[PDB]
This record gives sequence, structure tokens and C-alpha cells, in this order.
Amino acid sequence: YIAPNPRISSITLTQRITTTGPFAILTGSTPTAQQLNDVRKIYLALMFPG
Amino acid sequence: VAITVQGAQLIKRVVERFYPGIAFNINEGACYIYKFSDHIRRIRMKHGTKYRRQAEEIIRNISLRKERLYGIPVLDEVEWKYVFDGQTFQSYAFEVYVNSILPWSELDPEEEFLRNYRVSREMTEVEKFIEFRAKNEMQIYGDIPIKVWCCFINELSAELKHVPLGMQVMADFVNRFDSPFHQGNRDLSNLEDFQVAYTTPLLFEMCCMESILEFNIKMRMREEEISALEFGDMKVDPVGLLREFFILCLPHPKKINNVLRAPYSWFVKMWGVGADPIVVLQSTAGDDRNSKDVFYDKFRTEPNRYKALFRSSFYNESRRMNEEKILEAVKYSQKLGSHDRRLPLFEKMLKTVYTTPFYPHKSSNMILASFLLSIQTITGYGRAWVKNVSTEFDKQLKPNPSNLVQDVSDLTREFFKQAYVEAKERREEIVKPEDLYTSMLRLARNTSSGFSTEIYVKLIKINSRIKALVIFTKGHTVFTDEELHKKYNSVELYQTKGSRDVPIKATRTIYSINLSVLVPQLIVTLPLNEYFSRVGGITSPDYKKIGGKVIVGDLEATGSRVMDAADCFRNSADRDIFTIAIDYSEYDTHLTRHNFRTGMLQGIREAMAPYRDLRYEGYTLEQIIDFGYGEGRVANTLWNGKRRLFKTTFDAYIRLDESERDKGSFKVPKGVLPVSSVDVANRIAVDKGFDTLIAATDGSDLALIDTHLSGENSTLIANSMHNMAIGTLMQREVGREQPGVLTFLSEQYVGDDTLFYTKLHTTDTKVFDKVAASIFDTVAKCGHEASPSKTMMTPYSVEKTQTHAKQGCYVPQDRMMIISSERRKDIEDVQGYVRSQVQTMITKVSRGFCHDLAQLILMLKTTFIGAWKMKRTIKEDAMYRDRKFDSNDEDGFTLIQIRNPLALYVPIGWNGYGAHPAALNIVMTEEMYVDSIMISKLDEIMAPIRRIVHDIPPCWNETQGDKRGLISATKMSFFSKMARPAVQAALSDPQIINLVEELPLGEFSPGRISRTMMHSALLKESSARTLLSSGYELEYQKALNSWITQVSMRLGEESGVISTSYAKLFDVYFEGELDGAPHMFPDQNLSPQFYIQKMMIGPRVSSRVRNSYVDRIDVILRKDVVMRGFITANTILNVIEKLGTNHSVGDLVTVFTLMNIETRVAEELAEYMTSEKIRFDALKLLKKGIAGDEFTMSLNVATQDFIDTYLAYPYQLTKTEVDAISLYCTQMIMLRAALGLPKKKMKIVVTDDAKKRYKIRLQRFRTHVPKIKVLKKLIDPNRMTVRNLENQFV
Repeated sequence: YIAPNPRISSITLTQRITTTGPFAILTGSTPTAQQLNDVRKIYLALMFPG
Repeated sequence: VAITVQGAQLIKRVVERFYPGIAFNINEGACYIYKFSDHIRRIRMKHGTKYRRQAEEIIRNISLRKERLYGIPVLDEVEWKYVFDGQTFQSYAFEVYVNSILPWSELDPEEEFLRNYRVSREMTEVEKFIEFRAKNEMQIYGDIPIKVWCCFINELSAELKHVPLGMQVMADFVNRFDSPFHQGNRDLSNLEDFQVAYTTPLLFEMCCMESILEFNIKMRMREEEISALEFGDMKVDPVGLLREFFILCLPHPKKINNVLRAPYSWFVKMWGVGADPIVVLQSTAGDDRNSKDVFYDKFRTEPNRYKALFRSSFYNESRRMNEEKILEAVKYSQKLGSHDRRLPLFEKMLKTVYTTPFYPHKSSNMILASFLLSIQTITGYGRAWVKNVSTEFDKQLKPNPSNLVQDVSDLTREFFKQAYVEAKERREEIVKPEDLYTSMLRLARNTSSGFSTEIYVKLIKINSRIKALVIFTKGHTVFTDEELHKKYNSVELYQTKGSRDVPIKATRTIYSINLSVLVPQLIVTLPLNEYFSRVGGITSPDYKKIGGKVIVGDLEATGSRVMDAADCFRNSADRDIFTIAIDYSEYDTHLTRHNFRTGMLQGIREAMAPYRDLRYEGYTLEQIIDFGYGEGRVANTLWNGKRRLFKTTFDAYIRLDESERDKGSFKVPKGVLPVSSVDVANRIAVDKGFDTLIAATDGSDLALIDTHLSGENSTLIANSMHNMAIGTLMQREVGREQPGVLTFLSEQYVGDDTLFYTKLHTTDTKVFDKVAASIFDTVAKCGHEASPSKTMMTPYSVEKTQTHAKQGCYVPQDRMMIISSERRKDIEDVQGYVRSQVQTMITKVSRGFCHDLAQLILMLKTTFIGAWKMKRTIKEDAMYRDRKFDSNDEDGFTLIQIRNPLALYVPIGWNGYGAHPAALNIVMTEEMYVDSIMISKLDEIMAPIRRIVHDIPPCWNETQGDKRGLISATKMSFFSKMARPAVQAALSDPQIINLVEELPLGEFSPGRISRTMMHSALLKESSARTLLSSGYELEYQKALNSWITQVSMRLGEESGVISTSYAKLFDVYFEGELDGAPHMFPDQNLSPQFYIQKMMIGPRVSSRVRNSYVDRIDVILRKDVVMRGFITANTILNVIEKLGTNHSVGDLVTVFTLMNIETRVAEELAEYMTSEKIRFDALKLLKKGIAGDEFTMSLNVATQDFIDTYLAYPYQLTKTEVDAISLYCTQMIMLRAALGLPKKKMKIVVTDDAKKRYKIRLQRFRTHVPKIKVLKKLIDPNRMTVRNLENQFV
């Protein structure tokens, strides 16, 4: 699995001036084991349509 | 019937017993006796000096006892033999003790607690090690010699006509074995020459404590007029139980008390829960279970819904664990000694703990409950020996799909990230690189300094530990690349462990950390320690914010134990609340890298992702993370501590070769012989052949630690956060396995302690058993260990942070030491020290202790503290002068001073102590004194102290001595980084400005700030303070000979200052009949003098009145990082008094910046000062600690409701003036309530006669204007208050 480029959410201009994304809190999270299993379930549902 | 005459007679007889033939007189305020010492005489004689009569001055003095020196008699301190007049009682406890003696052949050197080892007349090498151990672990310290306590015990036993068992065994010992040891009065830690056993001082301390408790319980029993204490419907005797405990614990005191302190607490917690009718006290507060707005209606009895549940297996095993624990301790005690006794009463009472009802409203049960928790106070400070053990990684629990370890790590990492975001939300952030070189002083109070530094003073070299000196000397080397890239895992670099004692348990180990590790930790962890200090959060499980969940820091914020912990009473009073308390075992041990450390490191690592653009002298933040924590830095580190030694024969050392005899660098104890390695120690160690001890010295036995350390900068936060993760897992598992049975209403995390307020929806035994089994199964699989014997799950009883509540009432436990102390202390200020002990005694008596015995103890302590500690000064013809002459004819003499006990009841400022005879919570002051003498009812109380005033000499106080006689040679090399740009600006000039830097700022001036800061840092160090203490004797002589017997009671004050004597300008009337309905209160275990106050005036039900102007100044000053530990409001006002208030904001900003206050605090303080100067009166209120004790915090006094109800005053007064009135009003109403006077409203009256009004106007005008000083400061009179005072009272 490949994560998106981190520069999509934030861009730096000067030493202390950086943009903030609307979903910084969600992007700062890390999945647990059950959430990883649920993501695998979601993808497995995606590859087999019906 | 007055206490003032009984205590005077008591202490008089104690004094005559201690010094036979004393000339002590009650009507004189002081007495002076001489003492002769020959120790200096011998050492002078070995230089060949010639003296007159040597032992004659002994023999003529001890026998004839009538020789005088300058008319002042000379006496000798009374012998050990006659302390109890030689009576005997053949107590069984004495043979119990002597049966417990042990010869040296049974030595176990690694013992945590010393056994009763015998002392032989001859010497052996192992006895040297035994002496070395005993000198350290058997110190008593304290503040009063034990012999004075024994004399007091004997005299009070004679007074009350009762014979404590402790005095019995004392007399039985002294009747045959004479002295136990010798103790010096100038330094009480000089205990030496053990006579019979190495454990005698423990015997004396425990016996005195037992006698004190026996006296206290009898007098408290007489106060309530009860015939016996009650358990259920059965009568019980407290002194019988105490003697029953004492006889059993005597074989091996410390070990038995430590192993036995837990079942007694469990019995108190478990008493009466299962009774069919339950008596509860109503309490009501907010919806949240931690609301602090409780109020109490009345008592009620109700049926118990939980009665059928107590047939559970869980409660049966909880009881059975404690029966095994009591029985094994009894067996061990019987086996060590030669006795077959047991604890019959306690095992009889333990059999039916559940069904016997508890009666909070009957004192016969409350006294018993309070006494059982206070029994354990007889083995204080519990000094012990500790061993160095490595991490033993093999027993660590590996994560597998059967445990929850990885889930714990993941959740704790998520919690670090969330808490970091929350801290960022509250404008708390990590330190900026501009603040790198100034924030290093902001370490937490649990931190410790690794390397001690060396200072040259002018001449002498000294060592110091405190952060200030070490940083000011070598702070620039902390961040240097040489010190960063080194690891403490070899012989050349290592760190040592320290130890500190605790009042009951075993000695606690602490870790010392080098600053190069602490500073990178601080850089990240500072904002979270700052953020978690706030209080008042919401603790519901469904609330998103985790800030309010952590109770660390949410303790003693109000300052009263009863007030801040009211949620315990509220939850115990509620029949619908089920409380659960999990007690872990070896928590700090089980914080592994598999479950705790790695997730924490990851939380910090992806925590600083938005800040990745910053740099610190080339290093980046994720490198600083490794600098703060890493292999060889915190984890996987070598640690040094106590040595490990082994048991061998003597001549086995003789067959050894020189390779095994090589002595290394590490020091070894006195009685142990060195040996090279631990391998040869294993080869040579023989168990049965005890002849000698050998200790390794090559460093092969240092401790290898890869576990969480108590000395780190984020220990409490990490611990509470880990407990939050554990509780989340517990809730998840109990919800999954048993849905709907248990619902969590509140979760509480503090330290390793966890608390839950929940609702239980079933009463079936099999469901409850499965729920408890699920909880224990989950906590077991989680990796920790939870003891089912200490874990508590009850409906009606609530405990947290050594605070207990049963059925809506407070059950206090008293652990305040009175005899011994944690460490040796030297009394720099006698008056403040006595103030401290009287304040602590207020807490003690508020926790259920007897008031009269407290008065007697303070009466004893007020006499002997100042004695024996003055030296090199002699008194002749009522004149003090230096020690004799160069003649060296009377060089062996010293003078001792005895103070009148009644000096305990003369106010501060009159060289005395501000205690009140009517009740200890009222503070004596001159106005209070004159009010008391004008009250007709108190005359019999006030009669003796009337003739004792104006006779008190000045008190010893080394603190006010401030001089420049401590010039240091070591300099402040890091000054170039500590000075603000405000300070740095004024030192690059060619002294042109130097001559215009003439502002009245005192020692905080450019060119001298560094020296003054260094000087203050040295005066923080006591080992540097000791140099200037030599010259204070001359100043004390000057204070003595400049004294005049005169009382001044100046009800005025310095015109800048206002005090509570101001209320004495007006007359005071008492009118109106207020409501006489008594109030309810949870603490039903008080002395009648305190009970009457708590009943006439209800508990406080609101916040105290708004903080003072000085309080606001101090709060503002608490914003500066570098000057908080150096600036008080007094320092600001002292500079202001010379600077003046008539300045603009820019002037004050510049002045504050020049005084090392950073510009933002300067601007804030300047603006606030300008606003106060323009708007209000701005005079600072001085209070004599009144309304500041433990008990007054819980009363409904010093509040707006109190003023609105009890007070009527003229409207012309100002806010500071009405506060000065209000404090006196609180004191007066408290005193009236204490004496049983009728409840009436109080008014301040101003009459219509012109002359009184003229004097009032004159006094107020002179008070609000500092006379000629108006020229000095150029204060504009156009301020509103002073301009308005033109026609206030015309």
C-alpha cells in the first residue's frame, strides 16, 4: 500500500509560515490492528464486485 | 480547671525531674543554668596547657551540687537510672524482647531490616560492619531528646493515674541494663556507644509512641463520656487491642509492621457494607461525579439492595487471603520468639466483618475506625537496605496473539499524539530555538542533577548539587558535540543511584541523570507538564478531551483535605454508585519496551512532524529525540549503588593469591574485606562457615536497567497516560465479554492508582463472579499483575490518595510524626519552626487527635528547642559577653537557656508564638490579646499569662543575617547567555552610561547582577551558609543586651502597610438574635472545641473572597521562567517604595527589564500597576497567617456570604480596609463560637461625638499618606481614594 505525498496537505513558504489542512487531525492518526483488518476487508470487497 | 495552670505544673515538674535541684520559677519568663564540659579541656591539655583541678570540677559538682559560677548555679543532667524512680513491673513484653535477641552467628547481611543483634564486650570484624549498618539505619533525629519524652511520659502517667505498658518495659529495661546509649544536644544524630542491642533506639521510639497513643485514646474516650468502644452490638477495649498488637510486633518490629499494615486497612474499608439497614448522610452536588459543590441535609436509614450479593466467591477469597496473611505473620512472630500468643480480638472481629453494621453517627464506632487506621504509626520512616538487580529480560512477556501488548502500545501512542495536540490547543508549545539557552532552568521538581560542581570561595573549595550553580558554571558544555555522543555503558562513564526514606514503607530509590540527557527531554516535555496542571475537567468516559481525566496535579489546589475530596463522601452517600479500585503490584517494574517505551518514542517522533523545519545548531528535532532517549542514554544503562558482598571464612582469604586480592576503585564498607571479582567470590563463598564477609570491587555487579526510570522529566505524565490506556482496554474487554451488565460513569487516573464510579445492573452472584473474573483475566493478559487481595470493589465505601470515606462521613487516618523526623535538620529560625509545628498540629488535631494532649505536646516543645544550642557566650551580672578570656581558667563552661512554657501563648512581634489557649486554630495577636483580656469570661484562662508577658528574650534566628562576607572566586562564565538583552546592553558601554545607571534598583544593576545571582545561589546552599553562621553569636549577644522589658502593642503600622489592628480604631457592638439551627458536616470526629465551631458555623459552600493585590502581583510574577524562583511580591514592592508609583508605563517597563524581568512580564506588570495606582488605594495587607490553617479552610468564613450575613460596616471604607476589618471579624466570631457565647450579629460603630471623629480622620489621613516620603516618591495626591478622603467622616 502507498500513502499519498505529504505535500498535498501542507506547503511551506518561509521558516515559520506553513499552511494547515482541514483534516490534519485525521491524517495524524495511525490505524490499529482491527482497523487494518477492516481496511483489508474493504479492499477485498472492492476487488470482488458482487 | 484551666489548662494553663495544669500544663504549667506538669512542665514544671518535668523540668525539675530533668534537672534536679532546678531554680525554675513559673513567674519568670526565662531561666539560665551552666553546664561543664571536659572534652575541649583534654585536647587543650595535650598541647601542654595547664589547668587547675581537672576531675575535681566534676567530683565536687556531681556530689556536693552547690558550686556557683558568677552566682549562677551549675547543674548536671540527670542519670538514666532514676528516670522512672526505679520501679519495676515484670512485664511479659520484656522477656518477649530478650527472647528475640540474636547472636552474630546468624547474620544475613542483605537483610532489608535489622534483627535484634546482640552487642559483645569484645570486638570482631563483622561487628564493625554491623556498627556501620546500625549507625545509618537506626537514626532517630527529631528535635527533642528521647529522655525528655520519657520524663514527660512518667509525669503525665503520674498526673492521669495510669501506667502505659511502654513505660513498664522501659522501667524494666533500665532497672538492670542502665543506659542504652549516649545522645548529644547540639547535634542529636550523634548516637553512639550502643550498650546491649543494636536495635534499642527503635524500642525506645516505639514505646514512647505507644504510650502517646494510649494516653490519646484514653483522653479522647473521656471526652465523649463512653464506657467502652463498640463493634456492632459488642463492647471492645482499645488499650487491650493496642497492647495485643504491641506484644506481637516486638520480635521483629519493622518487618512485622510492614507485612501487617494492609489487613488492618482492609478491615476498616470492608466494615459494615453488608448490613441489612444502612445509615447514610445525604449529600447533593452537580451531575458530574467529581462535583465539588456538595451540601449535607441530615442522616437517614435505608434498606440495603446489595445484601444478597455478598455470598460471592470473590469476597470469600478476599477474606481468605487476609486470614492467611494474618496467620502466617503470627506463625513467623511466634517462631522467631519464644511465645505462643496471637491476635484473638482481631481474628474474632474479622470473622463477621460484612454483616456487623457500621454506625457513623455513634462515636463509639467512629473512634474505633479512626484508631485502627492510626495504629501503624509506631514504626516511623522505615529505613531499609536495597540491592542492585539487573533488568532480567528473560522473564519479560513477549507479545503474541494471546496478549494485548501491541494494543496497549498503539493506544498509548495515540494518547501521546492526542495529548500533544490538546496541549498545543492551550497555547502550550515546545521550546523555541531562541529560548534554547534560557529555558534550561525550567526542569520539573522531580528532576535531579547528575554531576556535582566545585566552587572556590573567598580560599575554600566546596561541592554543590543544585541546578543553579552547576548550570551557571558549566552550562555551555551541556550541548557540545563531545558530551552528546557518549553512552553510559562502560567503566569510564556511569551514573549512581540515591535513596530517600518514606514515613512508613521501605526506602525509595531515586535516579540521578546527567543534564545533557535531561535538557533534550525538557525541550519536548515542558508544555505537557505545564498543561496538565489545570483542574476542573470533565471525567465522563464519553467526553473527547482527556485533560480532565488525569488527577495528577489536581490535589491540594484548594488546600484542604476535606474540601477538595468531597466527591468521595458524595459517592459513598449514593446507593446507586459502585466503586472499583485496582491496585497493581510492581507497576514501575512492568513498563517494558515491548508495551510502553517504543510506542511513547513513536508518539514523540510523529508528534514533531509539523515542526521538522526547525534546527538547533545544525541538529534537527528527531536527532534531539535520540539525544533525550536512546540506547546508552536512558535505555540499556549501567547504574551504581550499594555493593554486594558474600559470606566466607577468614583463612580462605589467606589461601587466595594476589590476583584475587587486587583492590579496585570502588569503596567498600568498614567491616568487609576486598576481593577482585564475583566469579572468585562464587568459588570461595561458603554458607555454614561464617567467619568473614568479602565484597567485589572490579565493577562486575553494577545494575543493567532497561526499564522506566523515576528520575525522568515526564514520569507522572507517562504513568497516568499508561493507566489511561490500561483502563481503556479494561472497559473494552468488559463491554465485549459481558454487554450491558456494567456501565462506566466516571474514570479516575492518578499515579498508579485507578478508580471507577460505575452502575451495576444485576445482583446475581454468577454474573458478578464472571465480571470480576473477566476484569482480572484482562489485566493479567495485559502484562501487569493485579492482586485480588488489595483490589477493592464496593458499593458504599470510597478510598483515594490515602483518603477514606464510609457512608457519607469522613474517616481520618493520622500518620503525622511527632517524635522522629525524615532527615537531620538544623533550626535556622526557631520562631518560624515552632509556627510550622503548631500548624501541623492543627492538622493532626483536625484528623481526630485530642486537643488537650496537643496543647501539652506544644507546651513541652516550646521550652527545650532553644536550649543547649548557644555557645561561646557567658552571662555575668545580667550581662552577656564573649567566652571568658585568654586566661583559660573557666574555658570548660557553657550556658543553657530554659524558656517559660507560657511563651507558647504570647503573640509574634512580642518575641513569642501566636497560639490561643481557647483553641489552636485562633492566632494570638496584640489586638486579640487585648480583646481577650477585656472579655470577662476568659479571665481565669488569661490570669497566669498576664504576669508572664514582657519577660521573653529575643528568639534565635540566623535567617535575617545578610552580609557580603561570602565572596566567591569561581565566576559566572555562562552569564553571556543568561542575561537578557536588557542586561546585555548596559555592559558594552565605556562606563559612560555606568555613571547614569543610578535608578534605585539595589543589587539588580548591570555590572553586578551576575555576582548577586551567584551570591544568592551560594546562600541557597546550606554547606555555603554554614560559613557565615560563626559571626551570628555576636549579633545575638547584641540583641540580648539591647533588649528592654516593655510591651508596645503599636496598633498603627508603616504608612504604606495596613494590618488587622486597624479595626481597633472603632468600637464594636453585638446585637441581633441570629438563627440557632445547627448545621451538618461530614467529619464527625473532632474535639469539642472544634466541633462547636463546625456546628455553629457550617462548612464552606463557595469560593473564598477575591485574591489580594499582592496575590495578583505574585500571580503576575509567576509568569517569568528565569525569575520565578528569585522574585517575590515583597522584592517588587521594596524596589517600588524607592522607585515611586508616579511613572508612566514605559518607565516601569524599562525598570523591570533592567531588573532581569523579560519585556512581556515587564509590560503586563507596568500596565497593571498603572491601573492600580490610578484607580484604587494600592496598600498591601499584612496578615499574621490568620485564617490560613487546615481547619479554617473548611469553615464558612472569609467569604462574601459570611460578610453579608455577619457584618455591618460604614460605607466610607475601602476594599483593602474592609478586608482588614473582615479578617478580624472572622477571628472574633470564631473566638465567640469557641467560648459558647450566644450567636449575634456584629457591627462597627462610629459615635456622634466630634472628638472621636477628629481622631479617626487624623489617623486615616496619616495612614493613607506616608508623610515626608511624599517628597521622595512624588506621588500625585490626585488619586481617587486620597482625594476622596477629604470629607469622608465630616
